[PDB]
Amino acid sequence: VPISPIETVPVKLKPGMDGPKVKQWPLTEEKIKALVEICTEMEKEGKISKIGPENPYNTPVFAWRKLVDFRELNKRTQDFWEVQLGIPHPAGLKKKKSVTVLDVGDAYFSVPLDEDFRKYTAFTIPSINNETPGIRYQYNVLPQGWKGSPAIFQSSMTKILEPFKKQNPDIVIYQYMDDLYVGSDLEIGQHRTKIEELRQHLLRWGLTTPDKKHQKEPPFLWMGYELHPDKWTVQPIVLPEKDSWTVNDIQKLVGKLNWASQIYPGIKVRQLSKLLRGTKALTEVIPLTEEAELELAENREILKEPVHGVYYDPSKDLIAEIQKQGQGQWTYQIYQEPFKNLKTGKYARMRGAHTNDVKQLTEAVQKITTESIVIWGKTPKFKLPIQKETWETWWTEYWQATWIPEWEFVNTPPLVKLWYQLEKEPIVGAETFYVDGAANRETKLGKAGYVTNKGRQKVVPLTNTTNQKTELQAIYLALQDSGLEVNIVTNSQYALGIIQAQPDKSESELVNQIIEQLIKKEKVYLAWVPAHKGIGGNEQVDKLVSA
Amino acid sequence: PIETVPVKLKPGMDGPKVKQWPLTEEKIKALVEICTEMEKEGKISKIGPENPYNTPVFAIKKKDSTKWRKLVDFRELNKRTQDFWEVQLGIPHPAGLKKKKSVTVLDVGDAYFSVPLDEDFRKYTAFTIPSINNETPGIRYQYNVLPQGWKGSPAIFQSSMTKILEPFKKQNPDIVIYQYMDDLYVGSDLEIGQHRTKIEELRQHLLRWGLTTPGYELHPDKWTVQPIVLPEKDSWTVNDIQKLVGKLNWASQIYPGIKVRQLSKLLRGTKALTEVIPLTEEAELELAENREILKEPVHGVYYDPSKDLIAEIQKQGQGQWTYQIYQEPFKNLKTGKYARMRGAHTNDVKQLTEAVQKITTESIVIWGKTPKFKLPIQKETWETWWTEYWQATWIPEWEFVNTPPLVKLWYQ
DNA sequence: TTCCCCCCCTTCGGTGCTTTGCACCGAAGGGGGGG
Ligand SMILES: Cc1cc(/C=C/C#N)cc(C)c1Nc1ccnc(Nc2ccc(C#N)cc2)n1
Repeated sequence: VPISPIETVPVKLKPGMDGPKVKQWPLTEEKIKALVEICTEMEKEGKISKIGPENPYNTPVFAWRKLVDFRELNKRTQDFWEVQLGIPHPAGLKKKKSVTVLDVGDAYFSVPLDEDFRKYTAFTIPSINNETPGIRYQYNVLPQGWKGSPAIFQSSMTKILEPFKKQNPDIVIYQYMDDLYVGSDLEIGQHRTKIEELRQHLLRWGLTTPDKKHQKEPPFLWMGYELHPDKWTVQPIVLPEKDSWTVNDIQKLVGKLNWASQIYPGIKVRQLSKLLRGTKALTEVIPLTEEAELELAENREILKEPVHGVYYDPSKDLIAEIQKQGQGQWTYQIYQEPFKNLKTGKYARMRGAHTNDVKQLTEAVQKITTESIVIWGKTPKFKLPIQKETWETWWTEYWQATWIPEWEFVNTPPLVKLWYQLEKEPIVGAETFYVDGAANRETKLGKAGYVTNKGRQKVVPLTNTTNQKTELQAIYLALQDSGLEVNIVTNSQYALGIIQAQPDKSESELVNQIIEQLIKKEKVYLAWVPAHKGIGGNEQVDKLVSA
Repeated sequence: PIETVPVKLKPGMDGPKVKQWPLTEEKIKALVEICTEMEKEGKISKIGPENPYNTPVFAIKKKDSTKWRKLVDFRELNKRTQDFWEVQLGIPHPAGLKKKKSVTVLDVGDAYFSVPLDEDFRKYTAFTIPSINNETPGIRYQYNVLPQGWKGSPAIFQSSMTKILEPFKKQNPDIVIYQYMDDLYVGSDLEIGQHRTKIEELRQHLLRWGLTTPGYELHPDKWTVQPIVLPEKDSWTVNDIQKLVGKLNWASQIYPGIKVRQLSKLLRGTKALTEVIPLTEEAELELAENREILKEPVHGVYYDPSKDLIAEIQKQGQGQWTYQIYQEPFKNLKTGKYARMRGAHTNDVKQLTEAVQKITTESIVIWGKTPKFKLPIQKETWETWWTEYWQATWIPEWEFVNTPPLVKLWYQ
């Protein structure tokens, strides 16, 4: 009869399937014949027990100690629930006075399997150096290399540990890899008593936790961070300095910079990433330009001096500040006290072809809010370099709804402002152009022109252009030779959708020229009319471009 | 004990495997408190790692109530069990609920706690509570009793609800009864005081029958599909007639009789926008005829229950919105507008949330089939902020829109 | 020579619409931190 100090978790299979048979695989290195002896020891200690002819199984030896490979069986196992998917970030970690590491490597073989499911994890392979037909085998505990074993072990460990966590919540316990880390605010004078009590509690449930190495070894070098008692940094960053950069080298550099941008302020990688556009081969060498070299040197300049973040405190509130960097880059710092940051970050995503600065600030506060919710649970107080009047004037007249949490204006240029604004009424004393552009799909030829109310007319040809660009160039012509106050009439609403949004940067140079012109103007009014109706001077300019 | 109705998904379909969004610290503390309180009464049962299903869970509040409430997004489990509630145990939809003067909304959620869920189905209704920074594993539970927010819960509880409400239906045959989710809509033509007294009578009746319970009136008689009206001007310029021609060209798709050829007789030249134009009599006659058209009903509009309702929302500024519930584009089944409230400056997403709730409640009252929203908002902002001002027991289905809206043709 | 998670930056493709172009979007491959 077997024994069980903790509850078993039932496991099923995918219906209609049975147990597979697997070809022999090479064994381990430190053992080639000791499999029978270790199996006998396991049978003595109750983890393994012989059986009869239950059903056809055949499993290999993994290529430490012996490990049975259930890879073909793992395609028949029930699907499980993964426990931990998002890794904690060091910033949202409380400051513990002391920590202690215990070993739970062997405790993995002390969680009994399901009595109904024990008949499935059977090893059916004899020795190699000797000559035996084959013995029986089945796991009375959680097998190694099983699909559902880690989740079951984690759930059992949580169930065991919860009664201790109930009494004294100040002590935190984390299970990474195959160890246990215990943190407490108690000094080492009384930390050992709590450690001994925890060890006794784990022993009462049938688990022993002896460890000696890392009980006195901070930092801990976890997942890429350098957790200390009351600070955290990233693991040291290596920056290649080879003169010749391939595409893969640039990708590696930009990835490393993106990773390192979480604790070092003022890291910009926007210019470097542009070099990878249109090139996909790692054997192609891309020459470096001036802006890329300047930004690369700038990034290297921060990393020599080391800085360390501080640990979060739940008794205060956290403040997030945003600064601009040009070309669509923003850098934010989140801190619970000035000069003692909790986190830093950057945002440079180009959301859409045509956007302005206020929309970028709106998309940049969202990322900070979401990250704060995920990490700290509370939204921070924003301190944006924008004026409340500009924010109101933008968000009360924009169709998309949006919100910002409680935020305070801070004066640190470059400030974020809307460069130009159109007029909602026709201007008195402004010449009213009527523009049109036409294009042909066959000849790839187009004509863009305009007719004024005073009788002035102008037409220009274009090649390798489409109708949308011809209309945009017609608007460009209307804006070029005109006074400060301008009235324009266009029969296409795509250019209206572009201009009315009032962009500040575009991925097409024609729109960039259009904003460059509209900045110089004083008052601009654009109106839309339906074409093909002979409305106003639109018929005349349509005839001019079409003939 | 009582027999449990066998609830099974359609063959060839799996269960819900949706992840959960991160929550605020208070929406986790209150959630844990409420979940432990429900655990002490055997309402929810903890589950092990052998249950690979999950549904999102949020926390909300109620108007004039500081206590929090739990909410579970069954928007996918409802879809999976499409046959069960819709076919086997459907709920009739009266066509006379529109004509009532007043419609009141009541909560019957606690009446769903009595019926336990089927044993084979308890694994599908699994949810988890997350942790701040993911420091600790999320606490997982499953529903023991019948679950709120699920389509099949009313379909299963209607047999008992009919016995609950039969005496009131017989004694008061002038009041119409409708049930959707955990919401009970009662329609009457009485006055305010009599309606309030009758609502108190219904509350005490439900309490006496066994329901545990711990203004609120809507008036369908004040709803009307808004018509479009052409602009009226004492002084007419070239810009104004151009705008009118554009508006009538846009509206000619709705009404085939809209004419704009006579309107072009005043724009034969390249005249400036500011300059005035006297109005010819033929153009005035055609404009009056078009105004008369803009009051006639739309020809060819009918409601087909096979298709699904499509809603839209347009922000017109000044804290004002417009909406058009429809099935076929440019064939509006209903239109409307919504305005500000007592709050001087509250929020923009909150106003959108209230507009969505009003539109979907009206769509239930008129048709009983909730539409799908084309919300004009960033997806991340909506997903982050909707729960902070959302006070309802159920969730619609929304797809976000990223197009340039040139619609100034709804609010003047 | 695995595979997956997370993150980022391009590329690609099919919708949605302003119509065989153009904008937005998600998902696919590469690059980072680990198992
Ligand atoms: C994520 C985490 C990783 C490790 C480490 C795993 C590894 N390797 C160890 C622990 C105990 C935790 N969990 C928590 C929970 C709450 N506060 C803290 N703060 C805290 C973290 C590290 C140190 C240190 N040294 C001190 C305090 N840690």
